Amino acid sequence: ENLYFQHMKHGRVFIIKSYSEDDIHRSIKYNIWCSTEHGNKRLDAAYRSMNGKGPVYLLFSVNGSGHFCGVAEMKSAVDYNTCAGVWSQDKWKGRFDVRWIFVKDVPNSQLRHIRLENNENKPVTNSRDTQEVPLEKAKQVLKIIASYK
Ligand SMILES: CNc1ncnc2c1ncn2[C@@H]1O[C@H](CO)[C@@H](O)[C@H]1O
Repeated sequence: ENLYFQHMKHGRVFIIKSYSEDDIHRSIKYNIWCSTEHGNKRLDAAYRSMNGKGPVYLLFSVNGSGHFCGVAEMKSAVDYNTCAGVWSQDKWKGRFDVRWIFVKDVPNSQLRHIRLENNENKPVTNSRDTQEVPLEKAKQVLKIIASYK
């Protein structure tokens, strides 16, 4: 058995959706990310209120890909004023640090039975960018990702 996540009360987990595989590769390479304005604000608020007493995890998936592609931890607050045009499209304003934990493809079939009570009970696999995941469901997703071979 694996009881590691048991007793973790302090943790917040978000879905990250990307239209670009290039941005995923760049994120892995340089340990940085950027979301939408409203996505950034959501993530920044979670990171800042965590106050270092627990992790903010990010579950990454490319739109239309059929799989999640990995997990990173948010590792800084959002800097809203940074170099433009670093990503595939020039829509993004700002940057924050991340540390990647899993770089592995996990099919949606492996995760589609976990549903989110805060998103109308929809499969976690039908989430939008910066959808937050309740902690108990997040623990379930993490364990499946970690154990997928
Ligand atoms: C660098 N960051 C990013 N790169 C590519 N696509 C992103 C992104 N952040 C969000 N998205 C996607 O683009 C949409 C916003 O235009 C979001 O709902 C996501 O699906």
